[PDB]
Amino acid sequence: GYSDRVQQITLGNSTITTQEAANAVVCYAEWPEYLPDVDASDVNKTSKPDTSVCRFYTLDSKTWTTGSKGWCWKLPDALKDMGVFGQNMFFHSLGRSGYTVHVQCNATKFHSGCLLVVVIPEHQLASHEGGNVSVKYTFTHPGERGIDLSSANEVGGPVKDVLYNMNGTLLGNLLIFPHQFINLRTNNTATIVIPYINSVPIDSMTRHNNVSLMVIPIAPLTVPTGATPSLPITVTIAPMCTEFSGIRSKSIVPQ
Amino acid sequence: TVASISSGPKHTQKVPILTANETGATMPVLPSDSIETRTTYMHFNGSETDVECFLGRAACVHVTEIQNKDATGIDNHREAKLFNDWKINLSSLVQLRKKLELFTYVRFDSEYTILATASQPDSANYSSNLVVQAMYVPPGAPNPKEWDDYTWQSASNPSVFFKVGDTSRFSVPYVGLASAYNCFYDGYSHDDAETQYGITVLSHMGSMAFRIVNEHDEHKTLVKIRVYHRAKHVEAWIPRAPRALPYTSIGRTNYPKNTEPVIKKRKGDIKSY
Amino acid sequence: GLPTTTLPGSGQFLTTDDRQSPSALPNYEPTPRIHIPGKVHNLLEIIQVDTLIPMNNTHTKDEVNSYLIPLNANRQNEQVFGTNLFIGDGVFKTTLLGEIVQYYTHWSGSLRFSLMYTGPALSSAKLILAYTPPGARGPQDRREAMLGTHVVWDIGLQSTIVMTIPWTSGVQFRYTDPDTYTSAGFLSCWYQTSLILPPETTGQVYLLSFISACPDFKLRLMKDTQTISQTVALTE
Amino acid sequence: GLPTTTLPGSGQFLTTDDRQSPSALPNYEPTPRIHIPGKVHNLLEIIQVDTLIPMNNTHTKDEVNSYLIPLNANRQNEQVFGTNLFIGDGVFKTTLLGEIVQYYTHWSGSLRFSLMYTGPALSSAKLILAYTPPGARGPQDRREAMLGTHVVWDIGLQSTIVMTIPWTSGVQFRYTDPDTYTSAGFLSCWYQTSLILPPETTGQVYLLSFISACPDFKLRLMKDTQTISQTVALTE
Amino acid sequence: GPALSSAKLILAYTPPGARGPQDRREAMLGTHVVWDIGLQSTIVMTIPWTSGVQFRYTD
Amino acid sequence: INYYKDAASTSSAGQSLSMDPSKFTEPVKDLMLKGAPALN
Amino acid sequence: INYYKDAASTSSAGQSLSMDPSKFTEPVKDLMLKGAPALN
Ligand SMILES: Cc1cc(CCCCCCCOc2ccc(C3=N[C@@H](C)CO3)cc2)on1
Repeated sequence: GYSDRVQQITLGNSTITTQEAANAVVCYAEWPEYLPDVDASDVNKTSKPDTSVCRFYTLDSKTWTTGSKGWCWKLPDALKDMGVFGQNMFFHSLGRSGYTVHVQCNATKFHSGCLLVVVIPEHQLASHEGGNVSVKYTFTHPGERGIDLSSANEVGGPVKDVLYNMNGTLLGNLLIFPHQFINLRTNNTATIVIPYINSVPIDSMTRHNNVSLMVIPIAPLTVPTGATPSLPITVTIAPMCTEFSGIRSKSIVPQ
Repeated sequence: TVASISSGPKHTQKVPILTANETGATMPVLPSDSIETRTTYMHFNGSETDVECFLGRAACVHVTEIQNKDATGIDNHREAKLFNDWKINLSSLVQLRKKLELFTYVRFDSEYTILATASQPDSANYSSNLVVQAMYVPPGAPNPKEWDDYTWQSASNPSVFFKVGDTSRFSVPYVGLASAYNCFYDGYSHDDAETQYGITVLSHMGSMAFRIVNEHDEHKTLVKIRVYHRAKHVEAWIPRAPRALPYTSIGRTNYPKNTEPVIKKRKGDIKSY
Repeated sequence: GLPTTTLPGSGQFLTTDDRQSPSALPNYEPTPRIHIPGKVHNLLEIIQVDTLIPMNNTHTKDEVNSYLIPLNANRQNEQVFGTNLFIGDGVFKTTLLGEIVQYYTHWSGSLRFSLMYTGPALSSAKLILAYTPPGARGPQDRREAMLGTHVVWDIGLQSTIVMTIPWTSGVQFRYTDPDTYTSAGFLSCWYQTSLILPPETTGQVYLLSFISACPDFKLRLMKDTQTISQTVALTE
Repeated sequence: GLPTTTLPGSGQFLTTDDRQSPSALPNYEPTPRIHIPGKVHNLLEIIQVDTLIPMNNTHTKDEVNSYLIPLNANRQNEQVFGTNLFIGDGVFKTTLLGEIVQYYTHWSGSLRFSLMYTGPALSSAKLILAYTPPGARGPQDRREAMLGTHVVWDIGLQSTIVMTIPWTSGVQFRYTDPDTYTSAGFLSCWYQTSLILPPETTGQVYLLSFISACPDFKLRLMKDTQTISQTVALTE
Repeated sequence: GPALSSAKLILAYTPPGARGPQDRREAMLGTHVVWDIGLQSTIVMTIPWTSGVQFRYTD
Repeated sequence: INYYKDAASTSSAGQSLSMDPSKFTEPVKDLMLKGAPALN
Repeated sequence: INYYKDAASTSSAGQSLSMDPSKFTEPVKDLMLKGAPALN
């Protein structure tokens, strides 16, 4: 009586149940694991807070309306302030982590709409100015708020044009990245497990984000007659196999 | 190898063509799941689509130019093209760039070919064979100031001398600092409020300096350098969506404003053929 | 001293030749490789992942909407969409498949075309997708369409339908770039019965459509893509 | 006559290639080698010998005094010295380590920083040395400093203290030449308790400081040093 | 609720030492279960014994 | 025959002949069998 | 393959792979053990 459909994920002191899942994606078919010695470089023993950092943090909720263009969060940024995960983050020189991402959106059998939930490794954004204008730090570190693709261009911020993925590629091809759809008629959640993907064994958690999670409405939300025209979307994310190394004074970052 | 097996009528409870794309999978459906097929063999291996093959041919990565002329009274050799210099990079020209950016991280050895041809714009006489010197000036090492500085001694820095009209060829191991080169980097060099964003900060690989060894003749001679790059021993990770809009800058993803629609509009209906 | 003779071609530079060269950095030790998920070995590996087709090409500036094929409730017998199968051009051209095919001169193989339905769960519909092999015109009505490769799709719990365009061909390779002799057919879709919405519901519903290549597929003779060009070298 | 083809690169002179050549002096017999103590095989052998760092760089012309770090009796909580760790520049630059690092482009490894105390034997002191890994600012007070790599040094019979800056890094190599992304941290030193001089004694005492590389160390990609240049050829 | 409705609730247990949470952000950092209302009508949350002292008074 | 000492100086590599699209086409956590229902 | 008769004409030598810093780092007459007191 197991269905692909019902699932439970327990991680730390927190549990999620979905009764309307559509399997789960594990990026590149690899599950998060700690850093092996053969791959290690820094000689420091690392710190593995385990259950105090590897639990589920639910970010603040978004509201899908008929005019929504899509939202974008960066990792580990989105979690920069969650509990002890965040403290560890500002206090060590280097850290590394994988995540379980669970995006939630329920409706009824009269609604229609379909969101794309995708994880993009190394999502370098484009400046809407063109040329070689850079995208300032603050703009690519929105924190739990994430970036709202239907917000206005700002100065020093990225471009927010959806048919171009914020980088000069077409929305249609985002499907080459680990992703899952939430089609109100099928699905009510999306779950993706992200292994740590980098060109170095461990890195800085503040100067470099290693994935952007993106939720994009593709088939517009259509509510039943005289229904309220909107649904909330909630994102809950859990660091998994986290390791921190090179402890010290506590980083100070712009803004 | 069979490309298609033989398959006949079906009346089952087992439907391989109904799936749920919401899952993120592309189910491996074949012609024989939905029509009646006959056996056929592949006769093919997919040899020429190997990434080593795809990135393994020489591509032009840079065209520069230097001239041989009397430096007498020149206050700025660099500025007179008495010796140009190139900030090594692999995204200045776009044919090869779009190919590499199909991947996120890439690792390979490089084979460089350098072709140098001469031009004599101002009606001339006898051209004495010019010899070009190509130095590798990695970051931290004195960079040439005049076309005949102590720098050109290049006692510790690899340099090649070849003749204009000829070609020079040598191969450099993968010089990246990390395990792969980042084709993309969503980071900064530090948490500064105004530091540049992108890979520009990861791309540091220094520059390469060219000059003519010959002193000047009576006329002036323009030498134009073309650098070709071939990846050998390629390793590529994490495929990405291909580049759709035009490029504007080395190292940023930025596209131009008021660009044009990249998807061709139908001449007719959705229903049109 | 061993006697030699040099042949025609000596001194040429062929960008496609593969030989040994002296290393400029004798004895240098590259950084160790660490493990990174996601390694690609063949472009054939990636063109089997499906991506969305902007089938609804009828707009005037690129929009998220050209990915949506609309469906109308209560129409009978009528046609949902049509397209030829020049995978290197037209709707296909910006898709990952289209985009890679363009790096090669010839292609052969089967294509997988699937449609995922997004209408309310309490609605229902039966569509017919038809592949018309080279030699006939794009079908003009379902009767015409239904006599070639087709699948009646019944919209249900299982949200997507995967249609295969089996390789139908005399010549074993076709050019990517639109050739006549080498042309592959048409793909059309019609109401089999009709879309029906539940009460309290209204308007258009949309289908999303994807394209990917079957394991069947072959691409050969690499060349340059018409999809990218430039007028001056970029700088930093 | 055997048929050949010459490739691109024929006739080039690459200063780094390694091939055979005819000897100009056929059959000549070199002088026998005799034994000489001191043979060097690797530059890695010598950068492990420690040499003095002109830490006290604050003078205006080079002097023996910039090797001396002064210490004041009776100060509490305060800071003895500070420096970043750009081994290819600044204090490090003229040291043997600094001087060799400059012949290479990349370095990786642990550094050994030691301090030898020279104050009267009847005095005493407790100092804290702190290494701050990349990512934070140079510490501004001991509280800040003590939260990173540190050693409380107790001045005793044993005159020197050897602090190691363990390799703390994401990227496995850093440039010698000052790079940001690639930067290595800061090194600071503060009074842990304070220097105390015996009676009949007065003034400043000094610490000498050395730097050498751990056996850990790697240097790669040789290049030319900014530390030497010239304007005309020398003559006899 | 009617069978054709849907809902997602979070239940949170806050162990001794902090105040009753004032908003979900605060609540979600302690023991919690996201409950998805479905066919299966009930959700069972456990308040695991979190305690220094091994017994507590009822009163 | 390599004429040169360093590995970078050797010619192009030889075909992976690796080929495994499943990391890209089927990264699902619970295995899907073709023919069995997608969602149970 | 050497094509030439004299030894000077051969290519570069091959890595010492000797490496022993102790003549430079520890030329002390009585052996010092790390961990034992420097001066007894
Ligand atoms: C004489 C002589 C001249 C030289 C040059 C040595 C080669 C050094 C160049 C190293 C390779 O450079 C790069 C630069 C960028 C990238 C890269 N940038 C990203 C888009 C992807 O890859 C890769 C290699 O050596 N000897």
